[PDB]
Amino acid sequence: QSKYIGTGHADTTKWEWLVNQHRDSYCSYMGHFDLLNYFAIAENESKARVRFNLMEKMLQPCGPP
Amino acid sequence: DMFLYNLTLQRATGISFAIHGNFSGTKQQEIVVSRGKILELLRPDPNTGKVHTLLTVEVFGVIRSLMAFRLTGGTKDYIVVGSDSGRIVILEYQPSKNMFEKIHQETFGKSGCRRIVPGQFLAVDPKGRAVMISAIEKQKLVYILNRDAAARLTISSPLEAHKANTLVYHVVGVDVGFENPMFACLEMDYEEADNDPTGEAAANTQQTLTFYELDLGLNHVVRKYSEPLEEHGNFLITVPGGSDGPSGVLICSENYITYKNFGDQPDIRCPIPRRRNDLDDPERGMIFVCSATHKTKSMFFFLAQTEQGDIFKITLETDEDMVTEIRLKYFDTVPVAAAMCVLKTGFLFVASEFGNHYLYQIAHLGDDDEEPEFSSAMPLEDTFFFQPRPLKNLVLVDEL
Amino acid sequence: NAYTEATKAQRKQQMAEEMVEAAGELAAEMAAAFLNENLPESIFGAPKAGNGQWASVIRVMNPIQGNTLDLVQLEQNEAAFSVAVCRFSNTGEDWYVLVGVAKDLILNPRSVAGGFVYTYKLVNNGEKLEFLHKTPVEEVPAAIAPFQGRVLIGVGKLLRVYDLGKKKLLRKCENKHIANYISGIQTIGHRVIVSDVQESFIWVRYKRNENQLIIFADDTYPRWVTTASLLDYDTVAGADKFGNICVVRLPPNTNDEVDSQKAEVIMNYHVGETVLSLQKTTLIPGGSESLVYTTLSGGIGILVPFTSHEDHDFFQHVEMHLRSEHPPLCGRDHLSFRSYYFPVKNVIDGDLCEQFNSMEPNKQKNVSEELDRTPPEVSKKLEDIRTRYAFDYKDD
Amino acid sequence: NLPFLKPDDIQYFDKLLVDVDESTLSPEEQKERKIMKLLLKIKNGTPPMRKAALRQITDKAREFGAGPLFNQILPLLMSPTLEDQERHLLVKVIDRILYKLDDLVRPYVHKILVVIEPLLIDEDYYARVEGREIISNLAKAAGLATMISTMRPDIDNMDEYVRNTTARAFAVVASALGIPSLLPFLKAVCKSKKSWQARHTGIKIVQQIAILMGCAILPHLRSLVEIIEHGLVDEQQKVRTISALAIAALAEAATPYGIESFDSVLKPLWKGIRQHRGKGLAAFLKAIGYLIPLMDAEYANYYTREVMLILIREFQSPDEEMKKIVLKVVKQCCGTDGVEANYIKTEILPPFFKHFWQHRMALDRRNYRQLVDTTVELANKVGAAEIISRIVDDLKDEAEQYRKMVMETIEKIMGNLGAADIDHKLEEQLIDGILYAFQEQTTEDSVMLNGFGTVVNALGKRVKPYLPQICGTVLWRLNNKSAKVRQQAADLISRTAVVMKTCQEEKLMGHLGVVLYEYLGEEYPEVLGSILGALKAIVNVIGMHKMTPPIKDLLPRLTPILKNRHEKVQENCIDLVGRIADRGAEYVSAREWMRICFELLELLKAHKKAIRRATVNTFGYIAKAIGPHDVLATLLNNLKVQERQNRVCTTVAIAIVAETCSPFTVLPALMNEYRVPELNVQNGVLKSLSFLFEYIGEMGKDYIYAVTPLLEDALMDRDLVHRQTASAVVQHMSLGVYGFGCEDSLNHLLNYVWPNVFETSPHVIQAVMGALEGLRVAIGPCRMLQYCLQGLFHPARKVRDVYWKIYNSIYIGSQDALIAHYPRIYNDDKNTYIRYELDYIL
Amino acid sequence: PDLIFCRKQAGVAIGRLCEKCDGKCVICDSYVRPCTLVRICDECNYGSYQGRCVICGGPGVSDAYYCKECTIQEKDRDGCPKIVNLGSSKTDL
Ligand SMILES: CC[C@H](O)[C@@H](C)[C@H]1O[C@@H]1C[C@H](C)/C=C/C=C(\C)[C@H]1OC(=O)C[C@H](O)CC[C@@](C)(O)[C@@H](OC(C)=O)/C=C/[C@@H]1C
Ligand SMILES: [Zn+2]
Ligand SMILES: [Zn+2]
Ligand SMILES: [Zn+2]
Repeated sequence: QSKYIGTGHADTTKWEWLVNQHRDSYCSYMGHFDLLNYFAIAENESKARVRFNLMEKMLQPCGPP
Repeated sequence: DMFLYNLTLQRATGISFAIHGNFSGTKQQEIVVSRGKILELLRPDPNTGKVHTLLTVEVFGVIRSLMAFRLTGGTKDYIVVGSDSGRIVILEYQPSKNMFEKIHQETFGKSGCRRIVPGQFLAVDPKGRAVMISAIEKQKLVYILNRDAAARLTISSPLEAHKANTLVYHVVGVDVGFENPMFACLEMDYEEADNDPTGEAAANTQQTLTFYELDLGLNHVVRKYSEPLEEHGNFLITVPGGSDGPSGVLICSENYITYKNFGDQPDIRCPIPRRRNDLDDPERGMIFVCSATHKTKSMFFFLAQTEQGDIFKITLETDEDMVTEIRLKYFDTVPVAAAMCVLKTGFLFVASEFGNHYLYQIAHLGDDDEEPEFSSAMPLEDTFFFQPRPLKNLVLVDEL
Repeated sequence: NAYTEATKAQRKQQMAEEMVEAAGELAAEMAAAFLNENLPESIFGAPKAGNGQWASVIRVMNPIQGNTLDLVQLEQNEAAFSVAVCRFSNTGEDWYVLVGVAKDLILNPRSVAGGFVYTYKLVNNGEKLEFLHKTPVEEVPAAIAPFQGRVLIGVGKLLRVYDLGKKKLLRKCENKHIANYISGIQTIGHRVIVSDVQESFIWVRYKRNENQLIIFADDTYPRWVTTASLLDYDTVAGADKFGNICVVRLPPNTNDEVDSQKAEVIMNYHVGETVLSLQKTTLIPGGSESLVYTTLSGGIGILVPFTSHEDHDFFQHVEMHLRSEHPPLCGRDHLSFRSYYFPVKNVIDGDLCEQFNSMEPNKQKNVSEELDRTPPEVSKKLEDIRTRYAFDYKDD
Repeated sequence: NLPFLKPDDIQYFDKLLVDVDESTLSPEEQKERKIMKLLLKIKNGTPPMRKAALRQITDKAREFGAGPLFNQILPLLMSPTLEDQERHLLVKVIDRILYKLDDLVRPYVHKILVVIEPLLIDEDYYARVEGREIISNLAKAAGLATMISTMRPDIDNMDEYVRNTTARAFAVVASALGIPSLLPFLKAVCKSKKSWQARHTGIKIVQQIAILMGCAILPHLRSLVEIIEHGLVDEQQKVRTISALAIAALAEAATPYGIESFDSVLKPLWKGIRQHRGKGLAAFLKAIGYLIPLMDAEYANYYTREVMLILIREFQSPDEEMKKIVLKVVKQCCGTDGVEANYIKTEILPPFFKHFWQHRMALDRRNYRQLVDTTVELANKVGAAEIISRIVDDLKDEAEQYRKMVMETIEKIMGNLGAADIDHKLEEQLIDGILYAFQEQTTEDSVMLNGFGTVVNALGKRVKPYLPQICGTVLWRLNNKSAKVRQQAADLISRTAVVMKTCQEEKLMGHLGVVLYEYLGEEYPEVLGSILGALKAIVNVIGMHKMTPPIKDLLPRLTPILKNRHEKVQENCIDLVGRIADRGAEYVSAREWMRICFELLELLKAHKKAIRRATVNTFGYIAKAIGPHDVLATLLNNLKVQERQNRVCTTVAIAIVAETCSPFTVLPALMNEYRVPELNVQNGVLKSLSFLFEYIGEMGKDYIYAVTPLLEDALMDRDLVHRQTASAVVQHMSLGVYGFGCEDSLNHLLNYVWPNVFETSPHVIQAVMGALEGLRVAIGPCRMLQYCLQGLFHPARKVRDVYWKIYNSIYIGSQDALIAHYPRIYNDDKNTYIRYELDYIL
Repeated sequence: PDLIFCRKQAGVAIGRLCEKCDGKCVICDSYVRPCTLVRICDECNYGSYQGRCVICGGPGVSDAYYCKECTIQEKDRDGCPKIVNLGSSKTDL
């Protein structure tokens, strides 16, 4: 379980948990087509640019610890 | 009690992926498109100029990547599909039965559009000897493709190419002339960014164009090359190599395009031309949304569309075995497409990211006219400017 | 990320003025060609700018032809998200058009400066909009519904009962115990169903004596709702941002006086494409009611109720058989796919069932004989659903 | 510490048995002790020691140098007492040390090859794989010019052995560095004027490149062919022969693509066909045989017609290699789409069956296989009857082996094409030669059995006129007393019963039925098994009333055979009892069925899986015929007596009855057994419930509310095992009812499984975790995350361990589904914790 | 003793089962509903271990199958399930 990214333990901070679920969420946006469609419709941006911003968000989705 | 029964009346019309090739095994070129949950095979007629839907099949999954390949000496293109399953599938269309025959299906991970389970990215060796399926982060797998004596395609065991704490913007197979297969990809390591309470490690952390090599003789994959890029890029383009043109990749980036073949090849960049008097906010950048590629025994070129729908014809001048300059030229303007396919007999398929789809006929290659042709060697510092004009290189032949 | 026609005009004019500033005198000619030509935005794209900019327009259009009857160009940074046409109990039979608008909406990070609610007179039997008043409000109102001679408006997490005034819309009631944000609201003759953006549906009753909105039920699961429709006085069918569809039902013996009722879910089903419209309607004259839905990928589907338990067991066994004899093409597990976020509850995948006609003849013979039938019988029984609820044009 | 040493390991690890301080006595290059331990830790040791010493010897690979490494490794790889797995480990460590030492291995390259190259010809296929592997890794470590300069002097060596192994080694390095890297070496050596042995060795390098590379040649095929094509006109016969053989190898590896690359080779070959004899002509003909399938239709007609004369001439060659080569070539030509069947029927078949179908060809096994397979492949194109007719009359030969050959040939032919091609005369000839060839058998040739059953089943209803004669011969054969021919005849009956039913000869199957019934007292177990198989084969197609041994008499005769120790007799007997149970239904006492049932119960624990399946199925049939009430009481009584040791079979029986008959019948009783105060029977009914729900799977969707209170009081702590197996019941119910709308009941049991989340005994806590995963898939990850959110940030650490563990189980499974269930957590000052995208509203 | 799963990347090698363990699931030892075919890694299926039983390491007579319960829980999607002993070397039985 330690080798599986996203797994947690007792000494897991809240920042680690929410950066894990943030990256998971962004990857799911990349995956499910109609989700990326809804997002690309909300903010008037093409699918490519929305995926690009979602990839730039992967470095630090929330902020430094 | 209330039990229900679902039925579809009008299947999904938007297109998420589109590839072209000889899927019927004949001289005819067909287009396989993914509408998300439905895989569809279309055949544009070079006579009437209409697109007919040959086949439509519900896959009951989330299609995340779609690629076609061909073995050496082959006459028929297969279909590799990266799905939300933990499995990779290679399919073959059968004209006599009008159905996709699942040739291979290999399992490796768990289901769902996961973060570290491959399926999101799919890049194949341009000679058909290996395929690489990869996730958004960490895990990357490569299968070796080889036919048996009965000419039936056979798959190998997966070779691991994992790299912890690494994000993949895009993967693209590099055209090497029957050398060891090369998979170039954009990576970004966040291990430093995750351990810096100041946030300075987040900045200055630039993506790295990395070349993965499949040692066919040693049967393993090694991170052969890796160099950081100047600015973040969104996707890559396979530059035809071997006998046809020089090997390498075209990295598309915000306001720039960079041919960066590895070895003694110097990085060649060209700024993205902007329309004359953009009513847009100048603070906003500009990227390409998709790219088509046409390869001829004589020449080759590319078609790269911007966020505004500007299709440019990108040509590369070459000397000896090295590239000299990147020559862009304003081709035309179509709606923002999610995929483009340049077919023989002069036809361009434009699957718009939203709304109706289009099929044009190529009347002129884009040259022989008096429009400005931009080069990477042209000095400026300021970008190039051009005038958006009505359709003069294409003619609308069909609209879906 | 849009300019309105006026703002676009000012930035084009201003850009001409900046353009003349260069010493050069062909600037006036370049400005002749530039100002004269407004490129078609349908093909050459629409000029986009600003992270906080918007563009909203109200339109009165006749559905018979393609003509637009009235056009209302709103301000620059105003963004309409709700609209309704209804009468008011305090006024006569005059039709009014309420439009919920937002001021300086910035998303990612979410921050709103204000909101408005336009009121229009809709005179000339629905052919022109006459400005009445523009009632401001603090948060964006993304929900407007006619309710008992008045209008329910959902501003932020606050569901308010509104009445019409000659100067502004008077706030007659308010409820602020709603969790996150109001995306939509639909009301039966007595009750109020509100769609929380993240916390599923909530069931509210309006006490007429005190103008009090008492929350008397909610859901046990969180649901990112996109749209819904009231199937009856107790059940609601709702869509999902993640492409799911559900039917949630109140306990049978309930009254709106009690509190904290847990609404049980009687249907879960992952469609696989994000649904944005559910509607209970009859597709053809003489047929039965079906639950037609649309999707974000340009698809039209239907949900169809069973008439007897025998058919339920039949189509269910068909589903089980085809799940093994005709597995999904891309290695996915069908039962897991339809159970993407919630396990399937009382839905049979007819798209999988109709693939019975695509299997090999030996598999059709095996699956049919396992049901003590023949392949043509199975095919006809599958066509019966479309004959009853959809389109069948066979004429004997 | 040191692991165990074997007697043959003393020769290689002797200097570790004496303890000396390494620093005190540390002569430079006497640190071998170090590597010794590592090597001794890899060959003999546990996986952790092997990986640890592996990484240790790879990190210090540069520091140790290639000298000590190979000087100490090669003797181990040379030891005759070396196991195959140990050799595999030595191969892996050889690779992992070769990767570090890039250039250092060059001066030792030769010293490696003289130890490794023999492995390329070892009988062990895996040893050859390992040799090729380490030669490849050596070719990547050192340079291409290093391997070339190391192996070049052995090219023109006078011994054929070193030339052969050298050519194979060059093929291996060609696979390691790619064909283009070694193209110029072959282009130079294949035209060397120094000696013919050099060009012969290089051409052998081309051939072995073909065999080894296989289909990966196609891009470089014209390069290799253009490099090698000159060897067909050299004055040396050996280089012409090996050149043609390498052309044939390239054609075989390129199949079916790549006809263009052999263009410049088509005319020479053909020309040589007219001016070469001996084994060089054999090599040329072999190349033609592997080249013709690669061609198009018209050119296959032209070329095949252009070589068929010399081929027919060589049909009668005294050499054996020539006969086998030209036979393979005939198969290859007549497999091509361009060679029409009329041409083969006119110019090929008469000399083929004249010269190749002799009695001397049926004696050699290789000639046997080649001729039979080639003949069937002929039948696949020229027609069935056209081949069968030419060899039917030979079914009446005095030599039994010839009858075996023609019988097998006709068997495979009719098995492939069928009987529609056969006229009446060839039909009666078939039945004649098959009857005669089957009557005079010296042994029990299974080929005659497969031929008989295959031709009978192929003719189908066309065999009706012959069934009296056939059944007479089968009866006479059945009473021959050579036990194996009784077995064989019973097998034939079992294979032709279905065709006997479709021929309106039910009474004949009646005579066979009573004759087989009068043989159940057989002592030889295999023969008895074949008898029971034939009986089962007749019962399945015949009506229950037309059985000449009536079931009223037949079944009680089968009841004692269930005690037979042989597995075949058990399987066939049980299967027959089950056919009578499902179809015959009645005709036996309910007490008699019962007696059978409890005879069969122990056979649920049988060692062979087939017997278990048969026992389960027949137990289901007899449980359907009898009814659950009477049998279930005796099983419930058997759960208490002989407990723990032999109750598992009774549990399986209870689940079986609960499946064939609705569990509405047996579940209430099972409830009644739970009430009694004795505790071990409580575990009995709990275990039986777990296996019951796991077995019935989906049928439990309508039987959960009934077992809810039992799992309530049982699941609430009475006994630790009670909660264990009760959680197991929850898991099996959850997995079996998954996807059938039972979220209320399972969600209710969750509130009682959850109190047991905190427990220390491993078995019960793993049962609880399994129940939580089953409830995760059947209820949904949303509810599980809801229950799991409280203790994820609980102040206590002992709670955070368990709740984080559960959250890991729910995260690994359905990670993409959790995106829709993560609660909103508002951002603080330093970070942004809100997913704004999901808050978008259109 | 101390037995553990291989958990490496499974390949194209089909797992086998001996006559004693012909109907068991490799993970949970359940005999009910053998569902999905078992794949094993290349190292666990090599040389002397080719065709050997996945459970006990004896001579394999049939193919190994994950039970249906494991397939539902995606327990087939983990690593290679060949049981290895962390004490016995590669020569040991
Ligand atoms: C308490 C639970 C434990 O697992 C327990 C039973 C084990 O300690 C015993 C030990 C003995 C030696 C194990 C006995 C196992 C059986 C009788 C299973 O038969 C087979 O595998 C045979 C075949 O492969 C499938 C036959 C089937 C289709 O009829 C199959 O039907 C279904 C629906 O699954 C029956 C399976 C039953 C349980
Ligand atoms: Zn075993
Ligand atoms: Zn393994
Ligand atoms: Zn299992």
